[PDB]
Amino acid sequence: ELKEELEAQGLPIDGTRNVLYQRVQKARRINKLHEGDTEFWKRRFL
Amino acid sequence: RILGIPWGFLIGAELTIVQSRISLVNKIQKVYRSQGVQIHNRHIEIIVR
DNA sequence: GTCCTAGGACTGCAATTTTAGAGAGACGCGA
DNA sequence: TCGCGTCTCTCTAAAATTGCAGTCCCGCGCGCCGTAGGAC
RNA sequence: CCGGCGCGCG
Repeated sequence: ELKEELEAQGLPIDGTRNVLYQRVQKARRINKLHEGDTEFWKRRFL
Repeated sequence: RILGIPWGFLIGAELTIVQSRISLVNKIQKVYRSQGVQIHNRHIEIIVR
């Protein structure tokens, strides 16, 4: 499930084989409202 | 959920506090009346307020 | 002889102590 | 040639105890005992 | 004229 690691970076190339491994191992280098309507509420109160 | 802008909070707080004061005085008065103690409601209402 | 002398009881509350929830990188097995 | 649950941690969200902090009537009277330790 | 311990009174 190592392809899930790609979402943590910008996905540079990758895809075929060993590119994902080299990139995952080299990525460590960089590290309606009614508001205000008193009349409606007065009607609802009754 | 029924009332929004402060009528939700104002009326809710008013209803809760009004009910609390009635029961708080009643419970204290009932305890003292059971022992024959006679205290005016004014003194308890000062504390409950 | 002594003369300087160096283990209650209740409540309140933040602080561990887990329990749990998800979860992923590298992977041994596998399609 | 990769794909698949998944081995081995892994880091934190969410209760679950848990070790302090705080407090626990008022006002009077009397007595005793401190003030210790050590090289002279 | 300082504090502890003990015993009391209302």
